[PDB]
Amino acid sequence: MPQPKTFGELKNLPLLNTDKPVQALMKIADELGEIFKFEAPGRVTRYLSSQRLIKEACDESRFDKNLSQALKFVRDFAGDGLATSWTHEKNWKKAHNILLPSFSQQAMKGYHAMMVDIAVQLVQKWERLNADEHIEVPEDMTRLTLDTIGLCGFNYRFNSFYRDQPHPFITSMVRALDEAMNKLQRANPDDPAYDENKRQFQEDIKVMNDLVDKIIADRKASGEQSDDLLTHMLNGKDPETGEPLDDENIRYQIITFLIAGHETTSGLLSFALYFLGKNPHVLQKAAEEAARVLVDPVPSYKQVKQLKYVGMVLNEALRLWPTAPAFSLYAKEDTVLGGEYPLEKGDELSVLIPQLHRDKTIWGDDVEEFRPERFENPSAIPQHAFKPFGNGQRACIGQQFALHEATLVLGMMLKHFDFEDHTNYELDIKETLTLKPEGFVVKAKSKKIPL
Amino acid sequence: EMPQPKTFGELKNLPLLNTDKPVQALMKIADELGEIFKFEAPGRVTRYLSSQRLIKEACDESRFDKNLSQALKFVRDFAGDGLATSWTHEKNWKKAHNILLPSFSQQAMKGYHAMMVDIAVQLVQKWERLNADEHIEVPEDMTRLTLDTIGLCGFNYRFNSFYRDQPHPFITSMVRALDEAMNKLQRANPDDPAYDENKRQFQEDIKVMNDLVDKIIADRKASGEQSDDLLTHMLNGKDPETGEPLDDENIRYQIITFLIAGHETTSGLLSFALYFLGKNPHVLQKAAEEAARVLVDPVPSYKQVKQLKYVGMVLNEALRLWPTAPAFSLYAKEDTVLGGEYPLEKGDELSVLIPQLHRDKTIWGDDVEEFRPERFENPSAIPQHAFKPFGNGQRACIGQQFALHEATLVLGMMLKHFDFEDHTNYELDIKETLTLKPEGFVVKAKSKKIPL
Ligand code: HEM
Ligand code: HEM
Repeated sequence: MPQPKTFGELKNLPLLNTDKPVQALMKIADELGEIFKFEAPGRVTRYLSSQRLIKEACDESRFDKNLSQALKFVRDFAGDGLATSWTHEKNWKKAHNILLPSFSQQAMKGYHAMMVDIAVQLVQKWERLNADEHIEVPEDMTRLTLDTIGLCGFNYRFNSFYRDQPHPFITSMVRALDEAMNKLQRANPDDPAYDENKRQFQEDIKVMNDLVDKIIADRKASGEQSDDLLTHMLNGKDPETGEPLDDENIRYQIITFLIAGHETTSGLLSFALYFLGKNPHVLQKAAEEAARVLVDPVPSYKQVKQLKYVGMVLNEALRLWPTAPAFSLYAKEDTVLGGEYPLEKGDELSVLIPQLHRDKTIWGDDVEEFRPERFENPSAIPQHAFKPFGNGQRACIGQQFALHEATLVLGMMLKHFDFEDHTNYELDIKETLTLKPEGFVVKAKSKKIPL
Repeated sequence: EMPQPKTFGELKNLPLLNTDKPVQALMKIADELGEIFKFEAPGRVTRYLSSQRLIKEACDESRFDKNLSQALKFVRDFAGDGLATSWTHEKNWKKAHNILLPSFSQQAMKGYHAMMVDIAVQLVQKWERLNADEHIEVPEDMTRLTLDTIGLCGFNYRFNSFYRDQPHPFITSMVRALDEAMNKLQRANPDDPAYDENKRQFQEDIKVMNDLVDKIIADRKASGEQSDDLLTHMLNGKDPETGEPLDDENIRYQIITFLIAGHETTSGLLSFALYFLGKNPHVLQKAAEEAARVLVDPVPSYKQVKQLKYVGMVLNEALRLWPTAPAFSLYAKEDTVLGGEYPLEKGDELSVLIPQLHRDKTIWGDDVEEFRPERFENPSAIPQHAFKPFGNGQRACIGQQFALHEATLVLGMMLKHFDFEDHTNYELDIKETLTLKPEGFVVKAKSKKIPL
């Protein structure tokens, strides 16, 4: 098995002590090919980049989801919510079976009006800018995604478009996430220099718990029904066990939806806008469809489904820069990968999604080009070639939500504005637990079509 | 011989006005001493008038003209020779007055109505989107509304106050400049080194205001675009005599002036009206009934606002009790005798104590402290010069029709869309700056769930 340079006891870990480790790992995959071992003190994984090997890794009879160290640190505040649970934990399957119907394509009809509410706020914000002003794209997309998941998730208004400083919940959550990510690159975590970090982390957990627990207790005392995930979780019983989720787990799911959904979806929107700005022919076609389809003052659910080319633009953005760029698996039993590489029970694999998505044997030689027409016939894409939403029963439960949100909002953005890159921005991909184009800014020129 | 409260050696009457609520203190002195009293401080002197009898003489423009109070003189450092801080004799006063009058008529409000609705909808949506425990800071939100409305109607510029915690830098500088000008009134040793930073900041703030407004004027002139705003009217309007428009510098001073003169007075009014409606359930029910009956469309039309008669009366009664620009100052143009009793010399100052005028029991009856909008039901029955919240004559508020159209629209919409409750049992605290407002007034709104 190929492997990058080791540095004594540190092994390969110094190669990930960099602001952009996924990008560095893509460069290693370029050098070493479809599979390479990566060792850190007390752990080992194997990074996979080819569809050939990844299709085996996605065999659920042979491999199951592993909790990466990142996910283990996020569990300190996401608990046994869906994303940070082992498949064999009772609350994983229970929450999965209760929630799956609230996340179907059908269920998006019920969330659509709340998604529209926030999308209109975003458009109105941009319509109201003066000639001298510009848009901070990822910052505004994140205000939108957070507010949308707040409203659809538990009928709560963070009111991000009314503030300079976010709602305290948002500040704590973002800072909690940031700390969990920082712990991955922290060699002496019990050194006194991290006492303040630990104190702040605990304060932030309490801020998130107190708000979400209060909203759950308020809802239960009032008896009111809403079109939100909270109502579904309070009323739902798991078909298998016959049991509903307990209040603590419900809190963890709410926190989980916010964490799992906000930056991934924000990143996607930002990357799509960036690529449209770089590809005028693609832009013209997307904007033509938006104008033809979105004939009403606000989009209907059905109209969003008819934005086919906008959908293709978003898939092509996820091809190039899948915003949750890696997931981790373990071997359920001893097995041989690719007819060549023996693995033992418990051995870890890591899927490098951006590298999968550039497999020339699948996509052709033009893998760096932005061409949404690649997705024109989706039944022609081989199985396990395109995995921005992970795999199998542990795939993104929020896939339909994300894509409905992104299509709606991108359609509306294209219908209402022309966008200019006033700065000749050079793409800078910031890595947190997700990917986004840092510092991406534009100016909008309104088409003056009312809402 | 003129009443005067007790004097204390060189300090004169100044030890009796040791307060940041001088208008309220002066009302108590008027209660004791009556319709007219002299008030001396070291190095100044004026005569406070409280009766309609005397104030009607003071409002004789052949005998008295507007005086620039010390407050107005400090405001002139950044409002320049705009309308509010000019002497009636300054060439730019008469020139600007004649150019701008048609842009402020009742008829002209038809052209501003859509922009006023735009900001009013943003206010209503902000309140609709609050979570249940949240509350409203009334004067703060009313000021966001009035500032943004004058920005949009004045020079088609969006301060976007409902998108922010910290205001647009222009607003921050303007508010801080106003605050400094007010602070100078109570400053002994103004050239002490401890005020160097104040002076530096004041100059920075003037530059911030001038640079933005000058830029917007130059942008407008380069683009050639016409708008429904005061800036378009000032660029095109010509003085009949000279054939000239206002120059670019004066246009800037008028823009700064509209913001200063209009924002807090109108915001105060709205805030006082809401406060009084909360204290008078009978009156509230009647106002809200009219709002529901009149405002039958998803947004108000201009004609509907004109039909909000009782809402208009509520606002006039709020201006009766707490006129938000509470004083104006006059000087004697020539030697003259006031009220057949009090000789005045050329240049002598009078100050109209408007809240005290508005409590003249010989005019309004004994119930002057009650909030009764029905007092205004037949406005032809109110004696001349009895009700002056917008000042007097040619130097009266040019923005009167604007203010009242704004306030009526917004109060109608507020009553249509929400019930309000005072979750704190707030005690009225009337802060005095250049204007009056109910400081700290907070409420919770319960939506009626009527869409926009
Ligand atoms: C473009 C947007 C998004 C992308 C790219 C994305 C990607 C992913 C990926 C790759 C996984 C699997 C992770 C693993 O195997 O360890 C996942 C899981 C998950 N995602 Fe997303 N996601 C997106 C949006 C959302 C949204 C909007 C929500 C919720 C509203 C959400 C909720 C979840 C949840 C709950 C899981 C865990 C599911 C389970 O294991 O049962 N995601 N997502
Ligand atoms: C309830 C709201 C308002 C009240 C109570 C009010 C009151 C007054 C008063 C009492 C004066 C005379 C000051 C003096 O004699 O020294 C005045 C002048 C003025 N007001 Fe207002 N005002 C209001 C709203 C506005 C608005 C909205 C604007 C502009 C859009 C405005 C612009 C002016 C101007 C330019 C003057 C100076 C007029 C001149 O001397 O030629 N006011 N106002």
